[PDB]
Amino acid sequence: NQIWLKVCAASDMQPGTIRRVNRVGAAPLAVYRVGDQFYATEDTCTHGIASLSEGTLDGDVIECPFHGGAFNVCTGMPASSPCTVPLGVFEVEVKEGEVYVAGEKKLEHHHHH
Ligand code: FES
Ligand code: NA
Repeated sequence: NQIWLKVCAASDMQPGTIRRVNRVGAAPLAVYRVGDQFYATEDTCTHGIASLSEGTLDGDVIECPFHGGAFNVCTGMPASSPCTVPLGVFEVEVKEGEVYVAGEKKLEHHHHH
């Protein structure tokens, strides 16, 4: 909502490509161009800690490079074994021809007694 991370020009991403987005002190994101639409998840495969931005898109499915598990990039839901834990999904907006991913940070929670 408030936090947006500038990735690159929309024209800098060919369809079927992934860009990794690093966040100082937080988990990296993967931004995917599927044809003419943009999606984002956590970059880190929930199964065995691989970088999904080093994988292969097959339409709207990201194939993990380590064990060939896979996720739907739109839903974050597992699409191939051995993946069982869904990815966090992040909103992506193109603003003035530039790709931004939501920082979906400001997750804030106090000590309960
Ligand atoms: S690390 Fe991704 S499928 Fe195992
Ligand atoms: Na495939």
